[PDB]
Amino acid sequence: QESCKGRCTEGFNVDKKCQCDELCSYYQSCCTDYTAECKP
Amino acid sequence: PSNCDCLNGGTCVSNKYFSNIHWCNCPKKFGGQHCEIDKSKTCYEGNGHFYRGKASTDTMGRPCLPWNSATVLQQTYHAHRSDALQLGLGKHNYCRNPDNRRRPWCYVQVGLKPLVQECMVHDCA
Amino acid sequence: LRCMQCKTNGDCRVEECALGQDLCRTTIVRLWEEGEELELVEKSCTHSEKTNRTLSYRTGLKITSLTEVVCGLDLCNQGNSGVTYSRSRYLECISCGSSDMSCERGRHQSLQCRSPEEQCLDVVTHWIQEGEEGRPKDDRHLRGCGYLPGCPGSNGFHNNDTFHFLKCCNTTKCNEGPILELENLPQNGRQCYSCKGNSTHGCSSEETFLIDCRGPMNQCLVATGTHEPKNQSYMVRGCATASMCQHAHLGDAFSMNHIDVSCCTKSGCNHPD
Ligand SMILES: *[C@H]1O[C@H](CO)[C@@H](O[C@@H]2O[C@H](CO)[C@@H](O[C@H]3O[C@H](CO)[C@@H](O)[C@H](O)[C@@H]3O)[C@H](O)[C@H]2NC(C)=O)[C@H](O)[C@H]1NC(C)=O
Ligand SMILES: *[C@@H]1O[C@H](CO)[C@@H](O)[C@H](O)[C@H]1NC(C)=O
Ligand SMILES: *[C@@H]1O[C@H](CO)[C@@H](O)[C@H](O)[C@H]1NC(C)=O
Repeated sequence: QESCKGRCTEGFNVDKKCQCDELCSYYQSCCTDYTAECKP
Repeated sequence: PSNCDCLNGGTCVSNKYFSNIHWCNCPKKFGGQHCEIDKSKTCYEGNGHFYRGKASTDTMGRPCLPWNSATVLQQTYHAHRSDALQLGLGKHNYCRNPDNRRRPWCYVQVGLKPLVQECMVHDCA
Repeated sequence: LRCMQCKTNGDCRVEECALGQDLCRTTIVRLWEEGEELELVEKSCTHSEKTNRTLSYRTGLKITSLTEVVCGLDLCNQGNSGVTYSRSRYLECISCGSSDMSCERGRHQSLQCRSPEEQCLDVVTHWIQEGEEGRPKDDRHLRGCGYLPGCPGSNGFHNNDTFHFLKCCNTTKCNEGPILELENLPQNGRQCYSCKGNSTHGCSSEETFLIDCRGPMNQCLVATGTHEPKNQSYMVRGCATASMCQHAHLGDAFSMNHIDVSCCTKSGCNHPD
């Protein structure tokens, strides 16, 4: 399961699909709702 | 004294390990290859000729054609054009008014031959 | 050999890929800053002893990512970079750089690499002062993720007015610690001669004098090669690592091509004779 609404600010989760951390766009790994969920 | 075409107090940088490609080191509300872009701004000062910053859409909501695209490359105003930096015309589709229309505008694909269109932007009045 | 010639402003054309020289290359710089980002791409001819390489580092809120790829076919820089290529994050290193002094003021940061081949790097690039009218605009300290030419382990050269150094290591955070300053590493015992410039005025007997090598740079070295805006003949003498006396690692340092590097052990063995 993906989705960044889940907490949205834990950090990098090495066993997890999309990421919700501050560098996800760098690593090109965000959830498509990152921007929305925690960055409105 | 200065170097590279960095604008807005950009600081130039290069790297010996990479064919000395050079590029700007920009402060704060400026980005773009040359700190050319006032990523802060949301309206234009009278006329718009000196408006930089983003905004990519005309009145109808239609998105601007990029100043470096092949179609735009056929018009009078495009990014491959010497004065291009001084006119705010680059590798982006941000609104500009390099030819002193009443306001900021851009090329927009309506029909074949694309049309110049007054652009989605507010006057700071 | 023909290549794609492309300025960052994106204007392109085809060049009959220069004379003697024969690789085309693409170089990409990705400037990344919280959400937003920007990509500069350059393409052109280049000389043969260039290769595939990365370097990536954090300055404050931002990361920069250099990368340059190399092929050798009448048009092959042609086409786009290279879903998901970052399916993961790999080695963790310290990173900072001189452009915001993050390096100099110990504001170092964790940075994870984007590929399984990248190692942690500390590069030093120091210049006394002028040559053209200001000289290269390399950050003086840069550290981060990368794979640079002739890497595993280390290399360095210094002389009267320059100092360059690459640490490059495959272990976790093996690039951390205080930033080297040369005037700061031990004298190793060797003395070597030092100059830049031409064999006559630049590197003449009267202009070449000894210096005390430091750190692991404990071979005396002589390099001759051909400089950019294609002014031939450039010579350089100094203290180096054996690593430097192997391969054209001095090439990229001194913006030089087609280069011979003699080297030796006994102090002073370095003179134009
Ligand atoms: C060794 O290297 C020296 C590096 O400077 C070189 O010095 C001078 O280099 C300049 C290069 O520009 C020459 O002037 C030429 O440049 C302009 C274009 O910018 C031309 O318009 C001029 O007509 C001229 O061709 C100087 O001739 C040259 N003179 C000096 C100071 O020596 C040396 O000449 C080089 N000698 C060796 C070892 O090969
Ligand atoms: C790196 O060089 C090799 C040849 O050794 C080539 O196969 C590769 O495509 C180059 N760069 C990348 C990452 O594609
Ligand atoms: C990294 O390179 C190879 C990986 O197999 C290895 O032989 C070498 O010893 C490694 N370096 C160390 C010891 O960290």
